[PDB]
Amino acid sequence: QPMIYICGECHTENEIKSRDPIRCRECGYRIMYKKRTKRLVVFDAR
Amino acid sequence: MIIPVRCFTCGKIVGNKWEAYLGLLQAEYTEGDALDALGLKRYCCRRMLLAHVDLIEKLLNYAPL
Amino acid sequence: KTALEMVQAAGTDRHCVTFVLHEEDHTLGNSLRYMIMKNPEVEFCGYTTTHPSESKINLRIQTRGTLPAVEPFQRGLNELMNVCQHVLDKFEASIKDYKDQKA
Amino acid sequence: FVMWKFTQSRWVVRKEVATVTKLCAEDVKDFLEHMAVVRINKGWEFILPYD
Amino acid sequence: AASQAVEEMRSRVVLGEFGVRNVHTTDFPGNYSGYDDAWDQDRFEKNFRVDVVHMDENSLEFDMVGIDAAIANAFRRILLAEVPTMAVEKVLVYNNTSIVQDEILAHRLGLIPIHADPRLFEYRNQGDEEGTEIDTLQFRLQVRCTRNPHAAKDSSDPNELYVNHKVYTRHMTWIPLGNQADLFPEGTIRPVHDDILIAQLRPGQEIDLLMHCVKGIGKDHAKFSPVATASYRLLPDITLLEPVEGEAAEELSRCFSPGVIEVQEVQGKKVARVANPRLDTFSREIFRNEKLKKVVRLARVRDHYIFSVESTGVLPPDVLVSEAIKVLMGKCRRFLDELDAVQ
Ligand SMILES: [Zn+2]
Ligand SMILES: [Zn+2]
Repeated sequence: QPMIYICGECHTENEIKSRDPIRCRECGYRIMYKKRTKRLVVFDAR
Repeated sequence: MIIPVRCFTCGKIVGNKWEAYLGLLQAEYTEGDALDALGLKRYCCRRMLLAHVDLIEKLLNYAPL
Repeated sequence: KTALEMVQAAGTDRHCVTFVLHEEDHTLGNSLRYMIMKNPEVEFCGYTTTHPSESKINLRIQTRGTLPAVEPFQRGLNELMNVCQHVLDKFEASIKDYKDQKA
Repeated sequence: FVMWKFTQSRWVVRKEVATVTKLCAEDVKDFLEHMAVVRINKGWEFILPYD
Repeated sequence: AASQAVEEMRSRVVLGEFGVRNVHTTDFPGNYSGYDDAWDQDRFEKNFRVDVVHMDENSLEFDMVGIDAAIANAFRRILLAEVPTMAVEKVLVYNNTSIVQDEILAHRLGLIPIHADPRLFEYRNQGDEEGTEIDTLQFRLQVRCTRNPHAAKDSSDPNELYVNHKVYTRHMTWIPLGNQADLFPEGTIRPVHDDILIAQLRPGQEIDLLMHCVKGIGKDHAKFSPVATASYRLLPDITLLEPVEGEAAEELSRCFSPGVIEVQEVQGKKVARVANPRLDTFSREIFRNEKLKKVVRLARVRDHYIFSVESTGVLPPDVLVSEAIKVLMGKCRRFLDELDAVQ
């Protein structure tokens, strides 16, 4: 199951599995955010 | 952060008059005559445009991209 | 369930009545108060808002003689409706002939 | 380009410089403030008189 | 005399140096001795009139004469709150990567006026979040910002570097439901202003969402108000107690609005007169001049209301005034029907 993250400066989609040291290809930066969900969200204009 | 769409007090549409306002500032116009040319008669919309700070581009400079 | 009558006391005297109007505010209350105060048979007409949170108003009608205080209410409503119809017609005529003379 | 325009004419239009140089507004403002002042109804004038 | 004072009290609203006087409406039966202020439908129909003075798109100005303060205020409040319109309520978000937060973006989208005619729809029932063809509209907003494939080496301005970096409201596309495509000709359903800046983007960021618009009144939320500003003011009538001439007449022309007081040379000397009292805004600068305080009498005509209605562009203001009057009629009819049902 492809778990995808975005690093803080490359902003490239990195697929890392469990228990992997947090890094990124073509960088060495170690802040790895999670992508936005695909589920629909309903908002109120109020 | 960004220019509000509506004026707070009266409710006149002021969101669409922002960038054109900047054009009048990119031109030679002063603040008062530019506001007059934009059609903001009552002082509430003049306060809306005059006192607004455009923080959206400064924040976008820190956007992921 | 919108407008409910409430008599002055348990004796059910028709001279002093309170009409509770629901989902209403100062618009209809003030217009109706103005239109019903002009009735010569009303000693005291007055509307109040029970609380700004809830949308209801209390109009109070107190007549002079033996009027049931519901007849002035209906008369005021009818007069307000007729006035609104007349002003609508006049405003439409003014708009129409202004447009016609513009062209 | 700004200095060449000032050599050609004493008055420089900020919008024309922005259009020609394709630069942002604040960079053009920084360029002009170093050598020019704002004259209303005339644009930007060279800060010093013709010597 | 006493009769003149009574007439001024019941007809004029005088503005003093420190406060206004005769502000309450007083023409009621039994209030005055020599006057029969009982309601007379024929007299009201005779005296009342409407005169349109200026009317362009999204702006109307008209004088109503013979009506009272209560009915004028009722019309103003109905225009401000009780006129139903079309506006965004529901926002369904698919992958909003923009810097603008989702709730802030939804709030901004709600405030955008919609050119749809509210009379052709109905109020959505309680619940029923799905919405049907009759009582909702759908607007698709899908903007993906990306770098311009062809740009200058420097390209300091974001316009040259980027495309779709400013999400204008023209990107909103109406998505017809059911037979709404046939009922509404193309171009009728759209955002009113077409130039409102919704958000600002950078390459990679995307805004994809759907908007459900439902009918609503301005009382529920201010985004439903059709009029930008619906107000009324009493028609001024500046009067000169004694004839003012000389340079003091020019001082008079400078104390009031530029276009209200005019000076004329009847015999080679300047004398001032009231030209257009409508144009005055009552800055009350005549009170600064000590000598000129006692020569003028600023006043408002009680039963002359100049209405200014500046709309947001949902529909022309004349239809707005007609709808306000019809809403007042509908309230009266609803309460009459309730009273008839009770009895
Ligand atoms: Zn990286
Ligand atoms: Zn305003």
